[PDB]
Amino acid sequence: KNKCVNFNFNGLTGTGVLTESNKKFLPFQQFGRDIADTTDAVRDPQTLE
Amino acid sequence: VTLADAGFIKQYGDCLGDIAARDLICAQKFNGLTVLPPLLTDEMIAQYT
Ligand SMILES: *[C@@H]1O[C@H](CO)[C@@H](O)[C@H](O)[C@H]1NC(C)=O
Repeated sequence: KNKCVNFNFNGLTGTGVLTESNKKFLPFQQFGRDIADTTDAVRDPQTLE
Repeated sequence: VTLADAGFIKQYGDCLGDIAARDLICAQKFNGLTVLPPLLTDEMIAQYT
């Protein structure tokens, strides 16, 4: 976290910084999408944060 | 007159995390669209006026 990386979650490849969100995802949700139809949040599958 | 931006210092302290979901300006910047600042300030115009 807080470092620049080539992430992949579940096949959602990309490049970015990752950080501990405060976004109150309801328990069924896994992604947030930005206005631009581009993912901006993900719930880690091994450790649900 | 109420403005979406004027080039007024975006430093990712605001634009990364919470506000990236709502501020039009953060989304533009994160997608490679930059508002540039005017050469004269709203003080410098007030001096000429
Ligand atoms: C991953 O494996 C460890 C044990 O090897 C376990 O603690 C953990 O629950 C596993 N991941 C998930 C999402 O259950």
